[PDB]
Amino acid sequence: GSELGFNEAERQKILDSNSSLMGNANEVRDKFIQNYASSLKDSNDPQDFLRRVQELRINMQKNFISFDVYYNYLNNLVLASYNRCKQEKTFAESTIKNELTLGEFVAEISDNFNNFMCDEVARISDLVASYLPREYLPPFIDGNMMGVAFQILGIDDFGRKLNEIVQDIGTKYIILSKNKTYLTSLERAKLITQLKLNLE
Amino acid sequence: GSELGFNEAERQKILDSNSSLMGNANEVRDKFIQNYASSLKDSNDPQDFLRRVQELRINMQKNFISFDVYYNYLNNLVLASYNRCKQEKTFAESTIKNELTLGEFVAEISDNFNNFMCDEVARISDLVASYLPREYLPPFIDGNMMGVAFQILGIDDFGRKLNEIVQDIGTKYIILSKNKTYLTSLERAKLITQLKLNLE
Amino acid sequence: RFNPFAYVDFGNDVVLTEDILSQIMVASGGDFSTQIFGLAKLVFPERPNEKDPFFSNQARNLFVINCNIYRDLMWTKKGLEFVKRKKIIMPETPTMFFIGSMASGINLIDEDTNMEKVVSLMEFFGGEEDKSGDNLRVLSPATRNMWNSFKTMGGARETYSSVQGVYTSAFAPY
Amino acid sequence: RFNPFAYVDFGNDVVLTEDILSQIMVASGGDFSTQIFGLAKLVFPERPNEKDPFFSNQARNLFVINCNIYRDLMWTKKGLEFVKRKKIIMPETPTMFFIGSMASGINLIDEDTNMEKVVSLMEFFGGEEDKSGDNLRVLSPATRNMWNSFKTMGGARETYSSVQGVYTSAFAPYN
Repeated sequence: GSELGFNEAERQKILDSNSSLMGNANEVRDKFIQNYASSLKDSNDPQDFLRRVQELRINMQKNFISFDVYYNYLNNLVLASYNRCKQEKTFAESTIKNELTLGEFVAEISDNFNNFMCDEVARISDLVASYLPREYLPPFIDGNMMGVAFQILGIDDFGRKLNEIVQDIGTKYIILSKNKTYLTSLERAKLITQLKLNLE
Repeated sequence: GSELGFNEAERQKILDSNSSLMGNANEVRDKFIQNYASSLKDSNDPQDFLRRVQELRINMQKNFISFDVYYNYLNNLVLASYNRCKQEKTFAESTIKNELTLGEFVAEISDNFNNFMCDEVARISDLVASYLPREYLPPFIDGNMMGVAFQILGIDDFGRKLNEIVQDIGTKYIILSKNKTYLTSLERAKLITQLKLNLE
Repeated sequence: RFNPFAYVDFGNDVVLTEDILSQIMVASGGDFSTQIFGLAKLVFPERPNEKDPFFSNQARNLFVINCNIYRDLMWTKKGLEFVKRKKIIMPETPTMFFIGSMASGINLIDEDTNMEKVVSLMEFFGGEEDKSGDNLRVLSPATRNMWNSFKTMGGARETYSSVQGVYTSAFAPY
Repeated sequence: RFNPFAYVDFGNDVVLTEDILSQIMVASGGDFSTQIFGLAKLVFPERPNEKDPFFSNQARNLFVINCNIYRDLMWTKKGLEFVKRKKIIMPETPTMFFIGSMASGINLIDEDTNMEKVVSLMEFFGGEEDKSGDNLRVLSPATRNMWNSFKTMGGARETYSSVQGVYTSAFAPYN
């Protein structure tokens, strides 16, 4: 079982193989936001703010900034991650005869799949949300300007796409882990008894 | 610009940079179909054919065959192709002030984007549809068995995803080509007159 | 008096860029690709409960294909020259009735009898009636792409008439 | 008497494999992730010509977050020990009324006054009532992931109340 557990070397291979797509997204975001977004603070009024946000969106495009590459990158990661973990799990199931040892490998493979994917999703999601930079918001900023600004910048749409990836990661993790994080109904009924919880 | 026109080398780099996912896909298909699908021809009734199709689906997954990988590959291609062609087009528009020369470069870039993407989509689409192998249908195959089999094998669902990719390619080609393939209303009314077409 | 195709942009009449398109029964969209896939989903909605989603999916594809065939023949120079030469009969503005009728194929004046006939898409575009390949070549790359996929899926020998049946029934109100 | 959560599989009762899953107001799906995002779409449908889609998209995310918080607290061993320890009040089977009520936060017994109180999610999970960080750590990776995304978007200071309003609106049939 030397090479199993979706270890750091295997996770680094997948990150390396998709590293080109990202470039230095953080550097690109920081350079872009410094150059094009500061004027948002001086918006004369609500209408003017939204107008400046649309201009910021047009400037993102002119700078080849699109969240489509970030969504593809995450899709690439889930597929390669799931593929490797599924190979490791099935290989472990065919070769490991110690049933407790097998369960430990299954838990480690699936845990590392789950945390690998969730951490990259969080990193990409934070990057995307930061294209509405809070330090440059105007002092009269309210919730409806913020919402519409999220829509204009494509951040709202990216958030919807995240639902699909998160749901997909969730199903794949449920498969890889055989759901062992969560109790059976009988195990749960017994723990509620032992814990002396009175529910409802 | 000696490097403009989305040339063979630029297309080849995108193919090379993405062919890791599509390693020997045609050979994977041919060996899988050879080794697992031939018994479809000996199906005994429509309901037995569909149960064998469901087993074929199960064996696809056991053999790590997933159309999700092919859909990701096409998304990777569209985004890399569009990025490169957008880079070339914007460069040509800022450096080539002869309108005739520029229009020729714009048409070549966008034509090559369109044919490159359409050719790859057709290659993937044919591959996916070939997982319902013609050489092995039972002699009583009808349209309803065929339709359900396309659904069971994931081929129908892939066809739906192709709608999204084809639409995206279409919009991107309209942007890259400036729609110059198609006539203006006035040019069209003129050509209809000149051709003495009497329509309706 | 309403015709959804009156609001579909078939030609090159408005400047369409990234800038303009990102700000952007009648389908939404600024470009023909977006508009026509949107209209196809209005004509062939997705119903979650399925009695043959494949046939309905493939009929929606055939709708997009027919609309693209109309655009390629009637809104390009080489298309309109081809329509003149082959004596193809198509309207100046498409209607739901006309697009519905394309299920049967291309209306043209026969070369020998000089009478109007209909040639199926399968024969006319890349088939028995197109052995020089001249007809298929007039179509754009996207139209040829979708037609290739369709012949491989809904256009298969066993499924075709059932797809045409599902297609035709959405045009009954015309 | 109909409860859609009665048809959501919170626990580990069904054998779920790729093979089984390939064959597949109640949401369809054989696994918790599919079912809960499906149910979120029934409660917060995607309206075609909807005004401000951001608030409803983020209210829909909040629904998924609240349901995952319930599952992590009530359907894991360490979650149930945390619920006992913290004197958190949650039902044995969630209801639409209860999930709507999580918009205000976590119901628990105040240790000082021994009276029931509500602590906002923002304070309770990673917030000022969780400087320890232990509350956030009892949640699963997906729940923390979604909760992180939410705080950068719908839960931002300007929009949170609007999102909560849209969220609570969907539960008007139940209050």
